[PDB]
Amino acid sequence: IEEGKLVIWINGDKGYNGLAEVGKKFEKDTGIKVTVEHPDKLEEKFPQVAATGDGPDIIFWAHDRFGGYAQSGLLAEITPDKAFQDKLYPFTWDAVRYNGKLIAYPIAVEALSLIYNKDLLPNPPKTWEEIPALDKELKAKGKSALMFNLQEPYFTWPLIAADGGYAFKYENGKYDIKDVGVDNAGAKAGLTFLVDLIKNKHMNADTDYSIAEAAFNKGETAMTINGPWAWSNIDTSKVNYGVTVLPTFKGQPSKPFVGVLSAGINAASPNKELAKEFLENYLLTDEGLEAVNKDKPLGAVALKSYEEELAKDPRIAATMENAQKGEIMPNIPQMSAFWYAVRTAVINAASGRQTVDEALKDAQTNAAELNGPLREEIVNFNCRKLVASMPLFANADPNFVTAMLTKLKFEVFQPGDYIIREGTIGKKMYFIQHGVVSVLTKGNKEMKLSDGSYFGEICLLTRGRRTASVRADTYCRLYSLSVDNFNEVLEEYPMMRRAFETVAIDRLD
Ligand SMILES: OC[C@H]1O[C@H](O[C@H]2[C@H](O)[C@@H](O)[C@@H](O)O[C@@H]2CO)[C@H](O)[C@@H](O)[C@@H]1O
Repeated sequence: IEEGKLVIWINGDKGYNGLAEVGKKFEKDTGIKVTVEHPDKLEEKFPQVAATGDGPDIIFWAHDRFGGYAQSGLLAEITPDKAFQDKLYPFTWDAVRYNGKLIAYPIAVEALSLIYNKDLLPNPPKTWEEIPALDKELKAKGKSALMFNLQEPYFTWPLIAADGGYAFKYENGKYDIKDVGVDNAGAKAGLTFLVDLIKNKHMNADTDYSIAEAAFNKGETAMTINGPWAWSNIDTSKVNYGVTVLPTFKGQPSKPFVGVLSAGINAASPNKELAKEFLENYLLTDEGLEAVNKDKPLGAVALKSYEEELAKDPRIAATMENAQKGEIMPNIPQMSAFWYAVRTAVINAASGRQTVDEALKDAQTNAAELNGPLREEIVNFNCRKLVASMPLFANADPNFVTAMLTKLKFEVFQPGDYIIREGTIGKKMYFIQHGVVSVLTKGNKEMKLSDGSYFGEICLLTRGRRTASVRADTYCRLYSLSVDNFNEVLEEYPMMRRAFETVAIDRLD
C-alpha cells in the first residue's frame, strides 16, 4: 500500500478485468491509479499481510470471512449515510454486520446452481440418487454425468446439508458455536453418497475447479455445479446450457451456503476516503456493476436499481431459487475453523485417507474446538523467538522482526531426510521449531541441533555452496527464510540494511 493509490484484491474466478475498467474511470477523474490483483489464497493471505505494511486497500470476498477479519482488527468500519444504505437490499447489509457495525460494502449475492448441457441431457435429473444410472448410460457414449470441484467444500456442502447437515445452530437470533452439525445423520448420509459416487468411478477425488470447468465447457460431462461467475466461459465455449435447481437428496432440496460478495477497507490503508469514494460513487452504480458483470456475472446484485434488470434473467431466477433453499453463511470468526474442518474431512473421505464417520468426527471437534486466534498467537510468538534469538536479529527493531516473520515458510522432514546436502547450493536458512538434526561435515565430528536452534545462515552472505550437510534425526518441523525474502524486508528497513552492510564491509579483512 501507498498513500495516493488504490490496490484492490479480488478472487481469480471474478470479473477482475471489468473491475479494472471501473478503476481506469476512477483514475481518469481523480488521477488516483487503481491496481486490481487476484493473488491465490487471497482470503488466507489478507490477514497475514494486512497489519505488516502490505495488503490491499480494498479486499473482495464473500462475507463469511469478514467477521474473522473484523475480530482481528483488520477492517475499517464503513460509514455510508442513510441515502446510500437505501440503495442496497437490507439483507445484504445484515450479512456484513459485526458487533452491529457495518464492516464492508455488499456487492452481490451468490449461490450455486446445477448447470446442464441441453444437447447431452435435455431433461436434467431432479434427484442425486439417479446420477449413478445416468453416468453408466453416459459412460457408454464416452461421457460422464457430473463433474464439479471436490477440493473446495463450498461445492459439496449443499449435498452435506440436504438431509440435515449444518455449520453452527442458529437459535434466538444467534449462533451457538458449541453446537456444530457436521457429524450428524444428515451430514454423514450426504458425504457417504458423495464417497460412493467416487468409489464407483462416477466421479474422481482429484477433480478440482479447472478440471470440472474444462470438462463441462468441452462437452465431456453433462452437468456441473457452479455459480454465476462461471457463466462467461460457458458462453465463450458455445455449449447450450441451462441453469436450474440443484438435485434433491433423500427427497430434500440441496442447501447451498449463500455468499454475499462484499468489499472491505483494510484498516492499514492510508486511503480510506479514496476507497469509500471508489466503492460508493464508481463501483456501486448501474454502470460500475455492469462493467464487472460483463466480464464475469456477479449473481443477484445488492444494488436495487441494477438488480431490477438482472432479475429478468432466468439464470438469475434459478440462482435465487437455489439461494432460498439454502442458508446465508454465518460471518462469525469460527467460520475459518469450520471451513478448514470440512475441507480436510471431504478431501480425506473422498481419497480414502479416512472413513466418512472418522473424517466427520474429526471435523466436528475441529470446527467446535479449534481456536484460530489462540493458535495464531502461539505460532507467532514461537516464530518470533526463533527469529529474534539469532545473533543477527538480536537487537533489531521489533517491526523488522515482525515483517520478517511473515516471510517464514513451514517445512517438515522425516527421519533421515537431508535438509541441506554439502556441495549443493541453497538459498534458505532454517529454524528448528521441533526436532533433532545432525550437522555433518565430510568425515568429521557431528554436531546435533534441536528445538530453538538455527542453521544454513551463511547463504545470507555467501552466494556459494553448502559447506556442511544437515540431516533430520527425528521428525522435524522447521521454518525456512530465503535470501530473497530476507533482502526484501531488509530494503524496507534501510537503517538495518546499513548496519548489515557495514558488518559485511569489515568481514572482507
Ligand atoms: O470452499 C470453502 C470456501 O467457500 C466459500 O468460497 C467460495 C466463494 O464464496 C465464492 O465466491 C467462489 O469464489 O468460490 C469459493 C469456493 O472455492 C467461502 O466464501 C470461503 O470462505 C470458503 O473457504
